[PDB]
Amino acid sequence: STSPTFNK
Amino acid sequence: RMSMVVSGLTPEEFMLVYKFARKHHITLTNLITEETTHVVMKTDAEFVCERTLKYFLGIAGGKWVVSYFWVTQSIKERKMLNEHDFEVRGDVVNGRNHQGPKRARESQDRKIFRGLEICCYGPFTNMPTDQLEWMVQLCGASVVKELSSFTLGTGVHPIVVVQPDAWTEDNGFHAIGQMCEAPVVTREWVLDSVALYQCQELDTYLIPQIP
Repeated sequence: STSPTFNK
Repeated sequence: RMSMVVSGLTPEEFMLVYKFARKHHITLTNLITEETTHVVMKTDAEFVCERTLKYFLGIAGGKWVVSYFWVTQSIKERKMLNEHDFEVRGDVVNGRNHQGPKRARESQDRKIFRGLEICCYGPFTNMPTDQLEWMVQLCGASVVKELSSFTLGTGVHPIVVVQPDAWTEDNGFHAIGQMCEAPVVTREWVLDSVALYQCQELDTYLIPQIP
């Protein structure tokens, strides 16, 4: 999806 | 009663969920709100997902955070399967079986940031400031908008949250302590704490402040 993910 | 959002799905996968919701007369929306009861996350076969804003807010709100497999398996059995059986167990960052979603569902009377005052001090990327503020509020914190506005007192615990990467040529995140007396931590302190639904020690997140 267009949704940002939050990784390190 | 029930109201779902999805996260991490392709526009298509959203369409199977859409078919499912239509058939069962389940509320499905694109935006998460206080009324949302379920956040349907794309996961791998062991119910591990990616950390999205909807994932964080779902846990912060004590909602059902369940795998997309709930939908596909339900369709496959033309029944309406039980959420529990598909709860997300962890994520690709904080642990495959941390059981954060279940802990949040089960800890609404003892929120992780209860008794904390937090200032989300910008700038930030990929996550609008007022959503980070909502997240911490849902988690029991009191939101403070300006550094000069922290409540004072030995019983108060102020914390400044920043995202160092968001700044540039602005080693100014080291100069916040000069404006206030509060530990300064990265946004990861918030994000890890929420995903695990356990307030992390500030130590590994602390940002050195110039005297």
